[PDB]
Amino acid sequence: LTQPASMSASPGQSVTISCSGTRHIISAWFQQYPGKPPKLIIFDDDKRPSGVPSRFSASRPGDTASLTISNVQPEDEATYICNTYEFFGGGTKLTVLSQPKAAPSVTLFPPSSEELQANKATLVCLVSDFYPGAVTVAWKADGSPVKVGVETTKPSKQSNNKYAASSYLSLTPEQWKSHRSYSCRVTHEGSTVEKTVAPAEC
Amino acid sequence: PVWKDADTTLFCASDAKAHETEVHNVWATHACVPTDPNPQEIHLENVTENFNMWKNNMVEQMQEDVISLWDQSLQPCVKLTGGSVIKQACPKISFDPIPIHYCTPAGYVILKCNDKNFNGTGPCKNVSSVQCTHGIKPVVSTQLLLNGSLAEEEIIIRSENLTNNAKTIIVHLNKSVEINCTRPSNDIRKAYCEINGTKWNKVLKQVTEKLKEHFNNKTIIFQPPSGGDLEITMHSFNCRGEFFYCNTTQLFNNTCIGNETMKGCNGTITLPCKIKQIINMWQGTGQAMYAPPIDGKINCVSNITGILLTRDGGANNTSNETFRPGGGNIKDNWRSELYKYKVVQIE
Amino acid sequence: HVQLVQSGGGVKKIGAAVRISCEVSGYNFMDQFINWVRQAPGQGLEWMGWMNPIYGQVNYSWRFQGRVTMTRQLSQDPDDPDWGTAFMELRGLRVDDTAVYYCARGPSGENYPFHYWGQGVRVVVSSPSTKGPSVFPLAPSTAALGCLVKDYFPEPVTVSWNSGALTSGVHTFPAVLQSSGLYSLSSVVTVPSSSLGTQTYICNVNHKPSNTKVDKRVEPKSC
Ligand SMILES: *[C@@H]1O[C@H](CO)[C@@H](O)[C@H](O)[C@H]1NC(C)=O
Ligand SMILES: *[C@@H]1O[C@H](CO)[C@@H](O)[C@H](O)[C@H]1NC(C)=O
Ligand SMILES: *[C@@H]1O[C@H](CO)[C@@H](O)[C@H](O)[C@H]1NC(C)=O
Ligand SMILES: *[C@@H]1O[C@H](CO)[C@@H](O)[C@H](O)[C@H]1NC(C)=O
Ligand SMILES: *[C@@H]1O[C@H](CO)[C@@H](O)[C@H](O)[C@H]1NC(C)=O
Ligand SMILES: *[C@@H]1O[C@H](CO)[C@@H](O)[C@H](O)[C@H]1NC(C)=O
Ligand SMILES: *[C@@H]1O[C@H](CO)[C@@H](O)[C@H](O)[C@H]1NC(C)=O
Ligand SMILES: *[C@@H]1O[C@H](CO)[C@@H](O)[C@H](O)[C@H]1NC(C)=O
Ligand SMILES: *[C@@H]1O[C@H](CO)[C@@H](O)[C@H](O)[C@H]1NC(C)=O
Ligand SMILES: *[C@@H]1O[C@H](CO)[C@@H](O)[C@H](O)[C@H]1NC(C)=O
Ligand SMILES: *[C@@H]1O[C@H](CO)[C@@H](O)[C@H](O)[C@H]1NC(C)=O
Repeated sequence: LTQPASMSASPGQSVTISCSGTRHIISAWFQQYPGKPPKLIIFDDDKRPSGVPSRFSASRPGDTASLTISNVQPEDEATYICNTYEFFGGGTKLTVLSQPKAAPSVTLFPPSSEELQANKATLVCLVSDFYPGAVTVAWKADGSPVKVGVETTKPSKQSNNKYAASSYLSLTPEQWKSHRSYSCRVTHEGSTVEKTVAPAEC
Repeated sequence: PVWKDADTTLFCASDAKAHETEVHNVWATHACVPTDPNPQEIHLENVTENFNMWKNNMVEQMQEDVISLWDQSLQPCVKLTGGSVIKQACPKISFDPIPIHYCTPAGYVILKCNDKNFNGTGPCKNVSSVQCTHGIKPVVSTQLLLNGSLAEEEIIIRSENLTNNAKTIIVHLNKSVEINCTRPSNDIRKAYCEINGTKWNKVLKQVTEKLKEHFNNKTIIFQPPSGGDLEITMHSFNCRGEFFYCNTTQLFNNTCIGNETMKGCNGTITLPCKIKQIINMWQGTGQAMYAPPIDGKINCVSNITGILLTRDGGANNTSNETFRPGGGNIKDNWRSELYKYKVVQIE
Repeated sequence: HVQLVQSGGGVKKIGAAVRISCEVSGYNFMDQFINWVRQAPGQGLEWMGWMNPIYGQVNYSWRFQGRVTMTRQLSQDPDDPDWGTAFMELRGLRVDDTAVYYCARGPSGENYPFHYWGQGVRVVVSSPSTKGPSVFPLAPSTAALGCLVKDYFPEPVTVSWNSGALTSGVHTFPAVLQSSGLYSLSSVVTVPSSSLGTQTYICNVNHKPSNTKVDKRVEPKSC
């Protein structure tokens, strides 16, 4: 079961989350607020439980299950999860737009010379002031992806109701001084911003 | 001449001997009527019905009967269930299950599915009406169905939903496999079960190919139970009043059921067993302490006719399905024989 | 009604075992399987296994086989036999085991889908010893400069700029928990590029549990 990592809508609109896979299994839907347990909102393909708004509907003709939210309200800002038996989707974060969308500001810091003198190296990629709070962060060395040594935080709410995140890439000085370039790529709402640093320092 | 699906309290019939000391005979003498001397099965001309072995009240009713039978017949020396410590006489008894027929009262009948490849769930084409089921032995066991019926033609896989990992799987073999368990005369609690490894491994290969049919030709792997009480992690059964607990790891040796064949897996499979005196009560969360075994050879030869299995699940990023012996509870044993029958009301 | 109340979460050391309890009420404990589902922060729901209260039969996902164990405490007193408590134990904890763990059950008679959920308990797996942070400057190439606070335990650390004189455009990001069990964070301030070299910028980092007080000057460096 795969669903988009996030989704966006304005109040009064109708939105639809789609989950592929499902292997033609009955499937259910869950709504989950940050810091709370998930709550079932759809079971047996299209049945709600009591106390679930009638604006929620769902259908699964075959491989693809779909949840449709009509007359979107700000209370619908939450993560919606498709489920088949023990398998859950990645979860789609539905953001009800309460402010204009803001591109992420990305700052890439190379490892400091004082840390390099300590036989350590860390590359710091800060991401700030992006709305909605849905960002993917990737690391690249020269032209090849880098996955090891990467520690990335979950987006967290800022003061201005935008979002922030950070990503650290830990390397040895030997690896750091053996590549021409190092890049941090931040994707937000289908648009990617890339920052880069080269060991040739200035 | 129509009917509706309904549940009613059944009554049992048997060939019990009122003069026999055997405990099943004793219970059936007072709890059952003599077997129908003139049973009348009539074909329902061109009738298709809907059976569901996994939702059938005859199974629960048989379960309550076996609970009554065991509580009446098996007397432990000590019972420790809750805050209760009760001590009573514990003579060893004559224990050998006998077949029991289940019958509907007036106004009800039993529909029987006569399809040779009925899997227990869905529509049946060859429907007949009877007043009593055939005689079914109430064999209590785990991981392995013993002394039961066989599938007519092919190995049958029975499950409410094979894709639901919480639904247990009944494998209905078409060829019986002998399991011969012995506590030799002259440790008094050590025993063993002997199985023909050639015959069993060939049957297991057939079971593996049958499961392959249902799981998109995925690789079928067997593993021991992942945990639980000893009654379900071991093949536990009653032999002549003694509670045998046997280790079945050698019954699911994947390396002997491969297409490459060979390996020294064609000899006798010997399962180590222990005769236990402390048994967890099945009625309600308890412990029962019985007396040590009687002297001499304690032997039981049984027909392995079915396999209870549980599939792992959580797979996703894997290309194989893993199965472990065991089931959900003991009602599966009765489902394995009552899959053909279903009670309906005539009005 | 049907209630599932959880206990036994918190901070654990790398290695070690954690035990979580799910006390159930409102129904016969024997009649419903108990499932365990964990959720790492900002990730999806992951099923770990189920446990049948009849004989303790369990079913574990391959990700947790040989590391998880699900047991049950059944009711003893006959005037309250519907009561039951399920337990989950996860041994050999690593940092990537940090998650919120739920117990769940389905509708009456079935196991799926999970209609009822427990409140969930949080488990963090981190370092076994308190460690002081290392502070490094992040020099400017606008003009965003900062300080990197690296490999400290436990939380929190306080970061100020110029002893509280600098408060505009300051952003101290939430810390990250690395696989070493140590935390690390950063603090960046955006100051006019014309003040570089004219006004000094110093970050003041405090870590009370290790009594670490670091004042580090962030210089732009030649090139
Ligand atoms: C088995 O599962 C399938 C797939 O979800 C579903 O269509 C079917 O109704 C289920 N059958 C039973 C008997 O639960
Ligand atoms: C079944 O049997 C009847 C006679 O009882 C026959 O006339 C009929 O064609 C058959 N088929 C159906 C669907 O009734
Ligand atoms: C239906 O069952 C009856 C009763 O044994 C049998 O004579 C008949 O051949 C069966 N028909 C089929 C198609 O299985
Ligand atoms: C038992 O069934 C299997 C397939 O499930 C089949 O290949 C085999 O021939 C059957 N055995 C007999 C003796 O009919
Ligand atoms: C049993 O047969 C029915 C009818 O064809 C089918 O829907 C169901 O999936 C089968 N179940 C198994 C376990 O083979
Ligand atoms: C065991 O199965 C065989 C067929 O393989 C059958 O002839 C025999 O009667 C069965 N024995 C018992 C005790 O049911
Ligand atoms: C069962 O095993 C015992 C001990 O090996 C042996 O004496 C006996 O003949 C066996 N019974 C059968 C029916 O093979
Ligand atoms: C075991 O079974 C095989 C295959 O069925 C048969 O040829 C062999 O004689 C049996 N061995 C014994 C010792 O009964
Ligand atoms: C069952 O046998 C295996 C070896 O075949 C052994 O490792 C295992 O411990 C045994 N089971 C128990 C519960 O002792
Ligand atoms: C399976 O059988 C082979 C060959 O006899 C034996 O070497 C091996 O130990 C067995 N497998 C297990 C897991 O015990
Ligand atoms: C199966 O039946 C035979 C006699 O037919 C008996 O000796 C044996 O003990 C029975 N098995 C069980 C487990 O009751």
